[PDB]
This record gives sequence, structure tokens and C-alpha cells, in this order.
Amino acid sequence: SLNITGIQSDWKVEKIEFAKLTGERARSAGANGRIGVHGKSCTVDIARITIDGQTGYGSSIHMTPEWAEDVIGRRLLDLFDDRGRLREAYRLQLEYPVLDWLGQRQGKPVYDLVSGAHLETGASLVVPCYDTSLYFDDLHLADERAAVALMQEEAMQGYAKGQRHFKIKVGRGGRHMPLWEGTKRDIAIVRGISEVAGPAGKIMIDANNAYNLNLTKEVLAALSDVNLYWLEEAFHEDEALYEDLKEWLGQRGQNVLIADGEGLASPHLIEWATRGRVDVLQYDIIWPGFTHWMELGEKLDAHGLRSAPHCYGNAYGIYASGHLSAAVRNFEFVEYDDITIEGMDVSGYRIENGEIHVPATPGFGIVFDDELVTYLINRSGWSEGH
Ligand SMILES: [Mg+2]
Ligand SMILES: [Mg+2]
Repeated sequence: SLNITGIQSDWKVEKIEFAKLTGERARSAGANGRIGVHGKSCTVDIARITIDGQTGYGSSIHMTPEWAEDVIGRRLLDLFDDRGRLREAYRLQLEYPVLDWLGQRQGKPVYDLVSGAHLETGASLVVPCYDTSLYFDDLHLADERAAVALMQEEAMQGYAKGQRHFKIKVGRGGRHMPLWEGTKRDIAIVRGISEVAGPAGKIMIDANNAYNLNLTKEVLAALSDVNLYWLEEAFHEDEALYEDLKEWLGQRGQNVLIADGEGLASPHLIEWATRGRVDVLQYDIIWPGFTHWMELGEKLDAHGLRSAPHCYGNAYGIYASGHLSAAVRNFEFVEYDDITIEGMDVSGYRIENGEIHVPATPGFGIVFDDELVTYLINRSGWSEGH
């Protein structure tokens, strides 16, 4: 719900520029339930848009130079819905540099533009987040007691930077380790980090589909004392099996929410959530993205369902995610991964008390190095202009 009234029909997309910014993760990410080592290396595709002689910056995907050629000249006021929402056709490619621009021009943070009546203007935005960096980093260790320590120490690194909530990767038995040994190792790791997290610490687990329903039940029973907040993708989403699991957790009065949605989602996932089998929805912050999320969040709140936008692989989305919490009431967490992108200043954001602090600086509050971006655009990227 952007405000198209302040927008003039004079304002025109004048130049689109593309660059892939690169970085490192603070600590290398290992394997998950289904695939191998993730690594330390990170990249982000960013577009730089010029309207009315002012530059916007932001994430951009599925945009080839020929996509850009076509959009040049167009009125900014044209790419928007009647209700003040970027048209679908431009959503992935330009939604982020466009929104950034809007804030830059208006001298306002994007979250103020998209504001709900649940939050108020002048009041700071501080959003809960969680540490998502706990991968299968123990697979070189035969000694279960060693593995726990390594995982606890990784968690302490996050605790030291202000993280108080932890998503722990599970499903070691699915592919990478013998099923039983792996499964046991999954439990001992979660038990291990749960100490290191303390009692107020929220623990999430994510199996990246490496379980079935009896494995999940076996795992959850071995964690009934752990402050388990949610359980993410125990197996690919199936209503019947989740209907069996909610009722199972109900019997035992064990309060774990069920989260799902990332990747190639079941096209009936939402409906399954409205029939009460999935509590938390996890579509990616880049794809389908911000504008979709804004539309989706609303429906989700009407149903008293929860919004947890997936984010991993793209640092930029962490910061975007935070802004979205202003447009959705039942927003859950910012999926935080500690990454440093060259040319991408995020120091205006702060991590404290298991919470992310969103700056009042215009747009998405990220300061990009105009120069190195211009250096990268020229070196390996591209430009389209009049
Ligand atoms: Mg996941
Ligand atoms: Mg799934």
C-alpha cells in the first residue's frame, strides 16, 4: 500500500543498471538434510534505477539487458497497481530498487511507506530475528560428544553477536550419515545448543525434508523439554501427515508450530494452512518477493496464520524482511545469516537481544558505495539508458 498521490506523471525510469555484489559469510556453512556443503562465499544481484534524477538501489532477479531496454522511458506511476502496488510484471526485477527510490525521494524508511495500523510513525522498528547458520558442520567428527561442542561453540559465536534464537539443521540420517546414528546425532546437537541458548532461547529445527512422520515423532519426543518453537520441513508438505502430527502434538500438549513453504511449494500449501495443518508460512523474500508478501501477509492475518519469510543465499533479503514486518501483524522472525557484502553498508541495522533494529534512514536504509557499484556495473554488469 504505497502512496501514489505524491508521485508525479513526470517521473520516468531513465536508466537501469545491474551489478553482482560479492561477499563472505562470517562462518562457512556445511551441509543440510538434502544437499552438500554450502560454503562461505556469497553474492547478490542488485539493480540501480534512476527516476527523476535520483538513484534507487535494490535486489533484482530474472532481468536480462533486453528486459531493461523495454522499461526505459516508462512512467514510474505506470508500473504501479491502482492500489499502489508494483505490477507483477516488474516485481522480481525492480520492486526493490523502486521502493528504495520512493523512500530516498520522500526521505522516509520503506517500512513507513508500507505501514500498518499495528505500528505507528515516529516509533522505532525492532523486529525479532533468529540465527539460521547452524548447518551440519559436524560431519567430520565420529565422536558425538565432540560434535555437540563444535555446534555449541558455533551457537556461542551467534550469542556473542546478539542472537538469542536458533534454527538448528537436522536430518543428518536422511542422506549424509547412517540413518540411526545420524538421527541420534540430530537430537544430541539440539539438546546441546538448547543448553547454550538458555531457557528464554527459541529453538527451531529444520530437517530440509530428511524425515518421515515416524522419524519426526521420534525426534520431537526426544525434545519435549526443549523450548522448541517450530519444526520446519520435516518432510515435503502433505496435509494428511501434518493433520496426523498436529493432533499427535495436541495429545501430548507439546507446543511446536509447523513451518513450511520455501523451495518448490505444494500449490495447496495455503489452504492446508487455513484448515489448520501448517501454522507458519515460509515463501522466499526475493521470490515471490516483497509485493507478493504484502498481499499474502494480509490474507494470512485474516486467518490468524503466521508469516516467516524464508531467506538464505541473499544477504539483502534479511534487511528487506525486517521492513516487511511493518506490513504484516503476525510476522514471525527475520531469518538472519551474518554476511558481509563489499559495497553494501548495513551498519544502520543492529542486532540485540535476539532482535534486529531497523534504521530510520530513507528507503531500505542500506548505504551502497555508488563508486564500486559503478566499477562493477562496468566490469561485469551492464546499463540501459536514453
Ligand atoms: Mg528451510
Ligand atoms: Mg516444504
